[PDB]
Amino acid sequence: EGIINPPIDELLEATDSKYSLVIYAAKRARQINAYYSQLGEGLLEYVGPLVDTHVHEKPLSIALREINAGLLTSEAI
Amino acid sequence: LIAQRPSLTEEVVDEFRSRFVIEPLEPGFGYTLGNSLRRTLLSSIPGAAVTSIRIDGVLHEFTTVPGVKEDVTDLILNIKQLVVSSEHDEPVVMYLRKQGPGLVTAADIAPPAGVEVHNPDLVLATLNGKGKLEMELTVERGRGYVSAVQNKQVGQEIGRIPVDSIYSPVLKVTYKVEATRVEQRTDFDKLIVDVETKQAMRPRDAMASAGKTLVELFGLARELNI
Amino acid sequence: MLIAQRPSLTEEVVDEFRSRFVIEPLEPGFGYTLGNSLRRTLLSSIPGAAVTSIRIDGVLHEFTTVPGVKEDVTDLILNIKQLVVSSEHDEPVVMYLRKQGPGLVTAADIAPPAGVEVHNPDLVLATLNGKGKLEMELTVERGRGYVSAVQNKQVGQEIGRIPVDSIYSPVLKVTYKVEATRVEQRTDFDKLIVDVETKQAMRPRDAMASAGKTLVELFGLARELNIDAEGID
Amino acid sequence: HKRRLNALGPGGLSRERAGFEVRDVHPSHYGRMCPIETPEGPNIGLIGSLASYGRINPFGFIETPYRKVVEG
Amino acid sequence: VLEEVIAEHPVLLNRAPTLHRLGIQAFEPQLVEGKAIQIHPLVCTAFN
Amino acid sequence: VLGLFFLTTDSEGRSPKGEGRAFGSSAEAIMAFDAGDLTLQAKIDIRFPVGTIPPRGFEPPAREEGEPEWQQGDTFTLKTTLGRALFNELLPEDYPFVDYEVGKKQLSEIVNDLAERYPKVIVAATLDNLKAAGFFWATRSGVTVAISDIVVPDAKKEIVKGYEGQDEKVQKQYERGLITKEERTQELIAIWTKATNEVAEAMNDNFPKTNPVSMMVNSGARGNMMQMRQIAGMRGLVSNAK
Amino acid sequence: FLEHDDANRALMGANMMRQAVPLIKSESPLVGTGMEYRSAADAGDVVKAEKAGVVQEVSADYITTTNDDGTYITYRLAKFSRSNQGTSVNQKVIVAEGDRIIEGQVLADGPATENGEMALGKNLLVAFMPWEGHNYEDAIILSQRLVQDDVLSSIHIEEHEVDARDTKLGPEEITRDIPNVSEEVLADLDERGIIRIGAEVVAGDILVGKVTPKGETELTPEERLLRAIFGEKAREVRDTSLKVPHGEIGKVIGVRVFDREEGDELPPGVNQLVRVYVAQKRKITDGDKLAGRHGNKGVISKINPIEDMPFLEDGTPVDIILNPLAVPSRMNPGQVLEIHLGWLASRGWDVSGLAEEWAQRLQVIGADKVEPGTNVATPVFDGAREDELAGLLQHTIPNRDGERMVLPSGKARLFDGRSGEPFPEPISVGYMYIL
RNA sequence: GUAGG
Ligand SMILES: [Mg+2]
Repeated sequence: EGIINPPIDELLEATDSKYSLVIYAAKRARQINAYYSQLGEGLLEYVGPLVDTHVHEKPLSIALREINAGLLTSEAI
Repeated sequence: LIAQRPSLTEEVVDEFRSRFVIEPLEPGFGYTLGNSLRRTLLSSIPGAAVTSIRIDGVLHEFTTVPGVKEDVTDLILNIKQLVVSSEHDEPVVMYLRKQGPGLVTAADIAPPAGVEVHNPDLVLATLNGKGKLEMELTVERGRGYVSAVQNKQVGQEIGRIPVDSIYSPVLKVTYKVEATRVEQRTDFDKLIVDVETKQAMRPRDAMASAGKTLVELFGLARELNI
Repeated sequence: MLIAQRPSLTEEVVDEFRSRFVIEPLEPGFGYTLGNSLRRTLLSSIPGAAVTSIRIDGVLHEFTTVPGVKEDVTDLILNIKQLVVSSEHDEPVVMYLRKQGPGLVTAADIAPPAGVEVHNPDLVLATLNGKGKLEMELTVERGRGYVSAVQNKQVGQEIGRIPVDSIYSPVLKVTYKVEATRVEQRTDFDKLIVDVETKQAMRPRDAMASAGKTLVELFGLARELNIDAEGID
Repeated sequence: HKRRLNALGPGGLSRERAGFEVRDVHPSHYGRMCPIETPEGPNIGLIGSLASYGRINPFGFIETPYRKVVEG
Repeated sequence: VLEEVIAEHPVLLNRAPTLHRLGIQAFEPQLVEGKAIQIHPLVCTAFN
Repeated sequence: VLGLFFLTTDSEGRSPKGEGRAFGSSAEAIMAFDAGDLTLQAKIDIRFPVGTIPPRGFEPPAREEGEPEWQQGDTFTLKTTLGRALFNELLPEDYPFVDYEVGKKQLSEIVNDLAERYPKVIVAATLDNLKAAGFFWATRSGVTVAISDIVVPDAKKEIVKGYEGQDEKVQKQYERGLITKEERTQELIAIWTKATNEVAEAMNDNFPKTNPVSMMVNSGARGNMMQMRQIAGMRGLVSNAK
Repeated sequence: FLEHDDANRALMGANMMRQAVPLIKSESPLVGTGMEYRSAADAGDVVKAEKAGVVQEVSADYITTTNDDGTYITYRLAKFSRSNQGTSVNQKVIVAEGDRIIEGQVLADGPATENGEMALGKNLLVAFMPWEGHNYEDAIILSQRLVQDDVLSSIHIEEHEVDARDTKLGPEEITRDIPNVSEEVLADLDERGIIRIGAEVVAGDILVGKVTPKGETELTPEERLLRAIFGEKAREVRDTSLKVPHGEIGKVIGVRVFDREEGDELPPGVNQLVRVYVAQKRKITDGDKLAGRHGNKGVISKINPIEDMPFLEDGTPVDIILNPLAVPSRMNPGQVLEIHLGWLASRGWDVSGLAEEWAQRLQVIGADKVEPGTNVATPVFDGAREDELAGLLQHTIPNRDGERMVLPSGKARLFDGRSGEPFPEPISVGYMYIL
C-alpha cells in the first residue's frame, strides 16, 4: 500500500543495476498498460497480468510486483 | 493486596464551581483519571447557542446598522459569547427589538418558552436616540464548536447570516493529587478535580454527562470482548 | 449529536501472549483519554500474585555468595522474580525447594503447597556444581499493581530472608498509539492501536475485559451526581 | 514609508552601482539614520528610516538635538 | 475519487535554490486538510 | 537529538533516585519508571532476553561457568540505564547494543553503519522509530530558557574591574606622552583579548551540565560555544567599519 | 528590551513590524515601548478632533461634535473600504456621548489601534518547550481557542472590475440575459446583470453578466449537426461575463457602477464600468505566517483542540507553544525578558515598605502599586533591570487560592494535556505580543 | 519598485 512496499535490493540484484531496472520495469509497465487499454482488439502479442491485480491499480506497481517475483525475464537485443 | 473501591465526594466553592474528591485511587492513577475527566468534559457536553441571525436593512455582516456605535461585526462578537440553554432539539427563533437611546441587553431579548439566556447582565451594544435595532436569532443546540462556514444552509435568504457558535458551558478544569494517610508502600493518591462552568448548567450534571459518555465508551470496550 | 460511527473493538493476534487491539474510528480528541486510561489501569489496577521475599539456607544478607551453586545470589533474585505464581490465599504463604546433587534446579522441580499454582515449570533457576546443597524457601503474597522491595524486618527476624521486587500485574507492558483515519470525507477520526505484552498465565483480552469493567465502575461512580444523556450510536 | 531615505534613484546611487562602503554604517549615522533597520534583500542598508529626533537642515543636511553642558 | 487515484503515484517535491541533487525528492502523496504542503522532518535538512 | 542525548545520559542529570538496583527485564524496569521510584538516568543492572546481541566491547567478557558459553547471542546481564536499553530497542535486534552517549557525532556514526550493512527498508524504519522516540523524549526532557537559566558568572565583575584598572593606568601613562597611541592600541587589544579569553573560560567553568542550554549545545542539537560566551560573558572586541 | 537583542534579530523584527495586518478587535500590547502612543497619534489613520467641546452624537457612521463657540463638525468614519494591500480600514468609536473633548484628542481608532495606541496584534499566553516535533525547526503550535474566539482573525476585501467597451463589431452589454448558460447560475443577479449585495460567491460564480456584441461564427460540422438535433440557435453574441477567479470565497459588500451617457465621465471607448467588493473573514489557519516582535517567525503547523494544550496548575491553557532551541542560537534573549514581564503585567504586584533596592527604585519611579492587567512601559534603552524582574516576580499578586503560581525562577508546573502526568520539571510561561 | 525565501 505504498511505493516502498517492494524493497529495492532484490530488484537491483535481479537486474544487476539501477538504471537498467528502471527502463526494464517501465517497459513492462507500458506493455501491461497497453494491454488493459486494448478495449477489444485482443492482439495476441499483448499479455495480461501474470500476478493477481486489484480492481483499480497503477500498472507500474504490477510491473514491479512481477520483477520482485522474478518470474519475468529480460534480454538485450 | 488490599481491595478498596473508588468513592466520590462533592463540595461546592462557588455558585458555578465545585471540587470533587476521590481518595481510594491507586498510586499513579489520579493524574490519568483527572486528565481523562478534564478532556472528556471539555470535548463533549450538550449545550445551546445562537447559530444564525438576521438583521433588517442589512445584507452582510460587514456593513453597519444606523443608530449603534457598534458595527454589525461587533454585534457578532458580542453575541458569540452569549450563553443560552435550549430544551428543544429543533431550531427555535428569538427576537431582539430596541428603540430610543440606551444600552441594549441580553435581558431585553424576547425569550421563547423553553429557551433561556443565562447572562442577562451582558451588554450587547448601545443605541442613539435616533437608533433602532431589530434582530432575529436562531437558537440551536449542540456540543463543541461549530464554525459559521458549515453552519450555512439557506442561500436565498440573503438577509440571514451565519455565526460560529460555542455550546460547551464549562469554563475550566483543574485536577490535583495527594498521598493518602493509609500506612502502606503503595501510597494511594487522592484525586481532587475542580470544575468551574458558565451559568448555563451546574458542574454536577456536567460531569454526570461526562461520566455517561466515558462509561458508554468503556462499556463498549468491555462488552465487545469475551 | 450521535457519533457518526460507533466504535467497535477488534483483535489482532501475533502470539499467545502478545496481542494488538484496534478501535474502529472514534470521536476526535477522545483517543488519548481512552488509550492512556486503558494503559494505566491495565498495567496496574488488574490484580495478581507474585513472590515477596526469599530465604536461602546458610547465608547472610551481607553474604551475597551462596556455596555449592555456580551462579550468584543476584541472578537468583532476578530469576525468581521473573517466575510467575498464581495464588489466592490472600495472606502470605511459603513455598519450599529442597534439592541436592549436581544438575539444574528449575521451576518444574519446585514443590508448591496447596492453593498455589506455578504456571511456568520450564524456567531453570539454578545450576549446581558438586553437591547441590540447595534449600530455599520463599514467600508469595497476592497483590495489586507493582510494589518496590521494602525492608519489613524479615532480615532481622531471620538473617537469611531478604526483600525482593514483586510483579502483581498479570501483564508486562502496553504500548498504545493513536493514528488518523479518513471517514465520510472527514479526517477527524482517531484509531487506537494498543499492543499488549502479557505473561503466559493470563490471556490478554481477558485482562483488558477486566480493566474495562473496572473503569466502567470507576466512571459509573459519576452517575451518582445526576442522570444525563449524550448522543451515541 | 513616509520617513524613508531612499538612496536609490535618478541622479544618484543605483543598485548595480552599490558597493561595500556605501552600505555600511558610518560614525556620523548617530541621530541621522537608524543603523539597525533596512530591507534585508539585495538593497541592504541603502534604504533606511530617519532617526527619531532628526530634523532637516534647510540646505539639506540632518541636524540632531543636543543638550548643553557647561562647567560639568 | 481523488483519494482513490493519488496513491502509488510519485510526486517530486523541490525547493528553489536546489544547490545539490538533494533538491528534487520523490514522495508518495497523501491528502490532508488545510492549504499547506506537509513534509517529513528528517528530509528537511537535505533541502536546507 | 536533544531527546536522545537526554536519554543516553550518565548520572547526575538529576537526583539519581532508585540507582543501584537490578531488574529482571526492561518491562519491569519501565513499570518501576512509571512508579516514579527510578529515574531514566540511573545506573542499574538489567537482563536481556535471548537474541539480544551484546555490546561490541562486551564480546570478550562473559559470565563465569565451567562449561563453554556463547553470550554473543544468548541471555546476559549488563550494567546500564533504561535509556540505553530503549535506544537499543529502537535499533534492530541484530545490531549490537550501544551503551555510550549518542550526542551528535556518534549518532551519525551508527547511522552510517546501519546504512552500510543493512537493507534500505530497515534503515527507513529505524530512522522513523528514532524520530518518534526523539520527539517524545524531547517533550519529556523539560529543556527551557529563563532568566535564572542564564546566570552571569559572579567573578566577572571583579576580574573585569581589575582589567579595567589596568586600562586606566595605561591611559595615565599615555596622557604624559610616555607611550605612542599606536603602541597603546596594540597593548590594549592584547589586554582585552586576554580579558575576554579569561572571562570565557570562567563562564565555561561556572555553568553546570544540567541546565538546558548546556544540554543542547553539548548534544550537538543547536548553537555553539561562542554564542554562549556572548550571551553570558562579555562580547569583547568587535570590528569597526573597514 | 532592545538592549538585550542581537542587532541581526532586531533588524528582522523591525522589518517584520511593517507587515502586521489589523484584526477584528485590536488590543494594545501589555508590554511595549512607551512611544507607541505618539506613533499612533501622528499617523493619520486615527481620527482626532480639532476642537475642545462636548460630543453631541456618537454613531458608527458619524460622530458629531460642537465646540463652545458654536461650530458643529461631523466626522464621517470610513467603514470597510479597501486599502492598498487589501485590508479593511474599519474605524471604531471610543468617546462617550457627553464626554468633554480636547483638541487633538483621539475620537476614533484606526485599523490595528486601541484607545489611540498602536495595536498590531494580540498577546498570547505562551510556554517554551518542545512538543512532539510539531514545533520543530521553529514551527509554531497554537491552541484552537484562537480559532474559537477570533483572537487572530482578519478581514480581507478584494475589488476587481469589468468594462463595457464599444469594439469594432459593436458595443458590449451588461445584462441578465447571458447566452449559452443555465438558469440557476444567473440566480442572485440584479435586473441589469449585476450581483446583488450580500450574495456569497465561489469560484465560477457570475458577478456581472457581460456579452460580446458579436463575432464571425463559422459553425462547425459537428456543432452544426448538434444544433440541428437539439434545435438550438447559436447566436453571434458571445459570453464574456466576469467570474470569480479560481480558489476564492467571500460575501459581496458593495458594488459601484459608472456610465458613459450619465454625468459621470469615463475614458474613451468604455461605456460602463462596474467594480465589485468581495469580502471575507480569514481566520487563523494552518499555513498562516506568524511572528513575535523580536523576530521569532514561523508557519503554523498544527492547531490542537483546547484540551491537548499543556495546561497549567489552575487550568489555564497555553495559547501557543515555542521551540526553545531558537533563543540561544539566535542570541536574542530579549523575548525571555518580555515573556516574564508579560506574566508580571497580567498579575498585578504590590510593593510597599519592602526597603529593597529594586523596591526603592520602583517606589521613586512610582510604579509600585499595580493592579492586574494594567499596561506597562519599558523605554528602549531605559527598560527594566533583571533584578527588578526578579523582585517583582517574587512579589506578584496571588491569582487564586493565595498562592503565587510561577516559581521565583520564572518557571511553573505544566500538566501534559494528553498523558496527564505533570511534566518532570517546571516550564517558563508568560504573555508575549504576537503579530 | 518593494517584501519574503
Ligand atoms: Mg527561508
